[PDB]
Amino acid sequence: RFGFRDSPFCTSLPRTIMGNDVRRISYNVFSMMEDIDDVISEGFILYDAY
Amino acid sequence: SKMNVSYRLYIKTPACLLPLSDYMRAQHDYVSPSSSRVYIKDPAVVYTRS
Repeated sequence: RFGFRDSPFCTSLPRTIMGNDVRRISYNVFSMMEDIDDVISEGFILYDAY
Repeated sequence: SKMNVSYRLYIKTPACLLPLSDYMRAQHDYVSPSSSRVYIKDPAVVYTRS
């Protein structure tokens, strides 16, 4: 709507991307993750935090 | 030895003595751990991110 280049704003965080539900990880689990490099390749949603 | 000595004392042969012919009975093996081993001098720290 605003004409931004590469807008970081979504009307709602998508439930599905490419036909699969987007993975959601709590901030506490993501903090303790040691396989973070494999996770970021696919993409995820961070929640349980402000 | 025969005339000027009166009494003699005898004991069992000590096991520490060994004839020169039986020098191979003194062959023995000692094992030294590999020099690539590194011994830690740092204590372990326990933590949690939750």
